[PDB]
Amino acid sequence: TIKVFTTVDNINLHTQVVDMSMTYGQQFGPTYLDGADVTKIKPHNSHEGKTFYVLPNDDTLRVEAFEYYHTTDPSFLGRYMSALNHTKKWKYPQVNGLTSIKWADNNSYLATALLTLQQIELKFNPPALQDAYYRARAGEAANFCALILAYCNKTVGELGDVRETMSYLFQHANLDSCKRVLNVVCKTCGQQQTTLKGVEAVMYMGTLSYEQFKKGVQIPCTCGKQATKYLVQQESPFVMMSAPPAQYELKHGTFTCASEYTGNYQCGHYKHITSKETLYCIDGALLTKSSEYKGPITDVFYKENSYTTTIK
Ligand SMILES: C=CC(=O)Nc1ccc(C)c(C(=O)N[C@H](C)c2cccc3ccccc23)c1
Ligand SMILES: [Cl-]
Ligand SMILES: [Cl-]
Ligand SMILES: [Cl-]
Ligand SMILES: [Zn+2]
Ligand SMILES: [Zn+2]
Ligand SMILES: [Zn+2]
Ligand SMILES: [Zn+2]
Repeated sequence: TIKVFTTVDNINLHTQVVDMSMTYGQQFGPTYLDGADVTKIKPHNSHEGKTFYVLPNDDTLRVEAFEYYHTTDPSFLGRYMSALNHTKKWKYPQVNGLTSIKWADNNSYLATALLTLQQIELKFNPPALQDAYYRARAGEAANFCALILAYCNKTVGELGDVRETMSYLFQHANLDSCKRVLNVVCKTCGQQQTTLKGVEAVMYMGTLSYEQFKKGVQIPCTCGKQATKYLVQQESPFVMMSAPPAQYELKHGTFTCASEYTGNYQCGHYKHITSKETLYCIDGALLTKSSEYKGPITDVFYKENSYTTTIK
């Protein structure tokens, strides 16, 4: 018998005395060591005193798991640990003062999301995500990346979309203050305002231009005609404008950052463009700069606080 610490959150630790003859599994159920599944493994001497994640198997641990992760999904832990087993081997170089990810395991979308998250104002509701976000920002992003995979229901190597990933993370964030008022104007039906809150207040799919959204865009009306959707009022610290990739000109100082996407649906490559004193293009570990940019953009992020249109 050695003694170990079991946990679900790596905050509340529980002392166990484990049989050196019995597997971890026989004694605790599914058991992980820094991401690596050790259910079917017996305890080695150098395991003495270390901390293992266990699957919750009593009320105390289920409550601590919900309080840390904001999920009761029993697969969540195993998916988090399977992802961490890879993300702990990725490299996280600082590029232009941001934690990036050196390319591995089709991670371009995760690196682009990670870089974006360091440039917009967001508070995560699950303490697991908030703690890992602070650690990632200071250069240790392995846990954060594994949690992004677990929360998005994605595995390492799976092809991912930055807009879809940001959408899932925003659903785990405090965006309640965020408010969007839209006006739709049709010839026949007339004018209808609607108010959106939370995630739907900060995301739009259909144009990259925040300015064009303010001037209005042409959308189908239930009557059958085209109509004009325009932005009446925005209350959020940022907005995310997305569209199917298309050649687009990015101007220094007119946006926060953007997702570049090159190639076919699903199996292309993301890079990240950020507006500093000049335009930086972050491609995992690679960095280029230029004063101008035109290329295939699918997401553009902008700063906001309070906007009210000058349209009656
Ligand atoms: C829901 C299923 C799904 O697999 N989604 C998903 C997963 C992973 C990726 C990389 C993408 C994706 O290719 N995203 C880019 C940005 C994209 C977005 C929209 C329209 C597009 C049209 C042409 C080309 C790219 C287009 C989508
Ligand atoms: Cl715990
Ligand atoms: Cl929740
Ligand atoms: Cl949540
Ligand atoms: Zn406990
Ligand atoms: Zn929650
Ligand atoms: Zn891997
Ligand atoms: Zn109508």
